[PDB]
Amino acid sequence: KVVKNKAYFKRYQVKYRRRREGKTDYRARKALILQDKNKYNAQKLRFVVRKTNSQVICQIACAHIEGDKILAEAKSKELIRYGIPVGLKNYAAAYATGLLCARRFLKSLNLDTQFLGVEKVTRKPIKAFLDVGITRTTTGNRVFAALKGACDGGLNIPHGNNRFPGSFNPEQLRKNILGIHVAEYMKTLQEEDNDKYKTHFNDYLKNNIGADDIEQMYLNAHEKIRQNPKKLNAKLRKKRVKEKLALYVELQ
Amino acid sequence: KSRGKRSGTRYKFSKKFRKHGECTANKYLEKLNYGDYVDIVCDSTQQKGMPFNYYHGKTGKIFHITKRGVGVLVNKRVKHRIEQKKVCVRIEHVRKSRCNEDFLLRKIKNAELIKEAKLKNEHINIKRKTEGPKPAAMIKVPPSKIITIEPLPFY
Amino acid sequence: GRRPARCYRYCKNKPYPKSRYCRGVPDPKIRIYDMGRKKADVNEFSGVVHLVSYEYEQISSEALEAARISANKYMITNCGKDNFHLRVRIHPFHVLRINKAFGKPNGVVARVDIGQVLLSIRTKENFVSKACEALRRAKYKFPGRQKVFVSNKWGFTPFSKDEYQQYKKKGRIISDGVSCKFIREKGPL
Amino acid sequence: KVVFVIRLKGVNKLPPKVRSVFRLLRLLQVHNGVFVKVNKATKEMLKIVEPYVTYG
Amino acid sequence: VMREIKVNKLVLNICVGESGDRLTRAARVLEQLTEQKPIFGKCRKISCFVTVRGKKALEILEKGLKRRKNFSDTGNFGFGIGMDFYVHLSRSGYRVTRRTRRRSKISKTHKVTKEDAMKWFQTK
RNA sequence: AAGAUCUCUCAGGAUCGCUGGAGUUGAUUAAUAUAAUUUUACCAGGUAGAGAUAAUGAUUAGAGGACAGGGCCUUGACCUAUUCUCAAACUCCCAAUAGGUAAAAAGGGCGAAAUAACUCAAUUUGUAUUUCACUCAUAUUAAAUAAAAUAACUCCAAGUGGGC
RNA sequence: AGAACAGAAAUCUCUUGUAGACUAAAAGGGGAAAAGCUUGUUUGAUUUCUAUUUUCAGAACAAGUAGAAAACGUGAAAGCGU
RNA sequence: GACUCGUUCAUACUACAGUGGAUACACCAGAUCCCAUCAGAACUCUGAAGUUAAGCACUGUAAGGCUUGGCUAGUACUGAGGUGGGAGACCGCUCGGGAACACCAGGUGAUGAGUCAG
Repeated sequence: KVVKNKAYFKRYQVKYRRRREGKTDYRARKALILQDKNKYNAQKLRFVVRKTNSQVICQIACAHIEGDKILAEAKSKELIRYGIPVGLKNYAAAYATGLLCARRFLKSLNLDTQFLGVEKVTRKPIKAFLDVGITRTTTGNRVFAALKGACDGGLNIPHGNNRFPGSFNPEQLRKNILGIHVAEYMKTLQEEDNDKYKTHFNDYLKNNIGADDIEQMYLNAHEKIRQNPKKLNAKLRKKRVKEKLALYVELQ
Repeated sequence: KSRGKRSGTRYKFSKKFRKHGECTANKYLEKLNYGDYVDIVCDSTQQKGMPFNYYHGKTGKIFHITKRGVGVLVNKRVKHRIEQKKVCVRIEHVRKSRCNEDFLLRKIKNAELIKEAKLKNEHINIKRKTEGPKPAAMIKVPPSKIITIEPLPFY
Repeated sequence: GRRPARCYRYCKNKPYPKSRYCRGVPDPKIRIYDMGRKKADVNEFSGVVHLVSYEYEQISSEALEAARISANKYMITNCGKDNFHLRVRIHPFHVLRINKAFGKPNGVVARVDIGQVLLSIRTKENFVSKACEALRRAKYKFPGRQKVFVSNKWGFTPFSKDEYQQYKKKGRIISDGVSCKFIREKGPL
Repeated sequence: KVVFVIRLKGVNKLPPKVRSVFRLLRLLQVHNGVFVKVNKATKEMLKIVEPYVTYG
Repeated sequence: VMREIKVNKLVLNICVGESGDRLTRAARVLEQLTEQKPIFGKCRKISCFVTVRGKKALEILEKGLKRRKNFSDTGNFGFGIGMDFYVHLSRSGYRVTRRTRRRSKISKTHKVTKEDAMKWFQTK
């Protein structure tokens, strides 16, 4: 039979618009939202990170019945203002992006001077919870870098070490947030071939950042950021049908 | 013969057409304070905290709250006597009631109206109207617009 | 063999159909259903008569079969097989059960409500009295009260004869086997 | 606005709601009369006991 | 234009339908033919295959060459030689079906079609 | 009263129910408690009904189409739009009746101040309690109506548990 | 709808696929980024104690529901697991 | 204009079309490392060479569906009354309450919080 029967439309129940679109999980969201119900006005602030192809977006979110309120929000293309012009999709960039969001949030609260957090790379603070945001929580994913930046900033988001590189290497994490592997790949590609090196990291070449310089630039920026955060109608359609019908009768 | 836990619940606990699928996320946010009134409406997208048949469609005061549980004082008719029963349910089935809200709204509206009236020393019947008989009135009907009727013949 | 049938004039007890729970029923007596010139176009005929229920009668499956055979034979003797179609417009579907504890299945039956057609004849205008007479012969084979009627419809349609002609005139009505499809002006051609 | 209601019917064989309404209405002994304030609520209660009372 | 029909997947099947060894030998033949490890069927292991992409796939297709009737409706095809072949074709944007955030249907006028696929095969 | 639960139990018994006496408490202030009642709010429903072209199961017919047997053709199957009649143990939809919760003073308001080992990031972020304030209808009574307190409640005990 | 052997079944591929599958077992409920299927890690199928629901005398057992005090299991984490 | 989080959970769907891409989304470029496999397809990571073709947005269709409203119909049904009618089956009256499918007409979204770009 024809599967796209009238009956098939008629029975159908759609899944929720955001799930249908594919942005949200819902199962994760419902679990994430709920606080223990005898607690009152504890709103369980989520640190939401979504990784768009261009750039990673970090927001502080609070669930309410007429929809989520965002308190602080940062996008990777702000790092340009802080001296990083390039690499805005990168892991390094994501660590920076997270950190920027946390500092701006604290500044808004006026608790920037209350907690200056972790200096460089190795009362109780305000608390938040990392969002998965539909990407797999596979080891070395970008969200964990963002989480680390937030944490190093000042926010307390409980975490394991498991999904940083290796099953633990803190030195590798330090290299990675600095960007040392990206530089290594640049050196490696240049050694391999000059055409491939220039064609690939073309924007980097234009801006004029040597591989060696990337860590310095990111470090300088990182230090700077911590210091200083039309429709028709029925009568009309009726007409349109009449006109179309007359023309169709003549035409063929 | 048998009378087990979900006995005779077929159509009652089943969802309406196009209303299958998990409890909406928003629904966990709703506020419950002690002594708030609360309906007990069964679901079946959740299995834990499902209440026995009788407390479907009943409504009572919240007396106790846990991590996801809510204690509800419900009246039950047992032969010659109502007695109070503490039904522990989970949040998915407990729904914030509206019956209370009518009275609460009335209090707010009354308070404002009373304050203004009393300030002017204008005596006032704040209590509910409770629809009286229809008062007398004078009505213009055009003598050309009136229609006259008869019962129809049979066919 | 069968019960004498004075038992079943009263149609109390719930319906109770041939079904997965019940199983095991003997066959319905009537498998014939419609008869006559069954393939005839809606254009050819235009007269229609009905034999219509009034009691709330049960109607035996065997009685129904007999009534149908009687009706048919009367038309065939009178106007022959070019000129009508006899459509039984009821069915048995309810099981009756008897003892030799709870009963065992034994027969099937039809349970019409008041004011429902039992037997319908589609035919040509010259032959409507003949068809009426056939239905009149049929009525003596049913329990309970029934009246014979004729209609102002084209027969096997919702439409009145005049309406049918009017629609046919302005091309809004398509003959589609048995009866007629009304054009409702929807989507592309 | 007002309605005088006269009861018409014995004590025996009375439905339980009807008996309750009668008690509130205040017509017990079988030819008892009382005035009742027409409203909505009173009229509905009166409707329940209707086959047992004349009024006007 | 951007609408270029290309190979999207190449799948190579060998089935003996029986127990090990002969199945293993087939897998070794497949492996030698192209490097990637085979994977196997069921239990009512029964059969073997491997998938290919890119330059490797093009080489296998090219050796394959040495008919109009038997293309799919959907715009894919295979042929027989012992060994079986199936060639899966698409324009780019095939990613829209599988990419995890947005998984969704490609447009009808962007699906391959039989006639275009045949025309490409003669052309190639 | 001939209900109910348990019973080597079905002619019994126990224990509840339903009854009398005794007593206290409370009312005795046209009242608040309260009511086999309605009202206004507010719910919860899936039975009568209704449906088959909404799903599942039945179930009678033809019409128009692009796969199987035989010689454009025949029997079809198979589709597509239709059609006749249907279901305690089918359900898109769905009454009436019946049922629940609501209708303020030991309370509620909007404030302050206290207290805690709880809460929260938060000695003030809440919670909850407590203490003070200010003040809510009441000369018909925060909707009617009420031989509405002849009420509550406790004790001791009866008969009854074949019914129609 | 396609692809040696290859047929109605064999595997492989693409398209269509709101459940027509599967969910230990009756039958009814419930379930599609799962409750299903596949994979990883595990043993909370733990100890102690309440408030209680069902039948009901508002006794018992039994089967649950909601917690608490422990100790843990898993997950990145919220969580979830008696 | 666009985005991120959402809300109502089909007026939001589906099917076939057209129209749109400053910045944005995206497709798209690549595989050294983290990572992931049968397969860089996915996933992950690293890019920014191309492109509106798709996704996506917007609009269209005597569209299907969904959704309001009429109309079906005071029909079906029903609470209470009746020393009513009917041999029976069942059916009226008095005080009340009152549907459904089909059909026909309209409609095809609305919106909270935060951000970027002229």
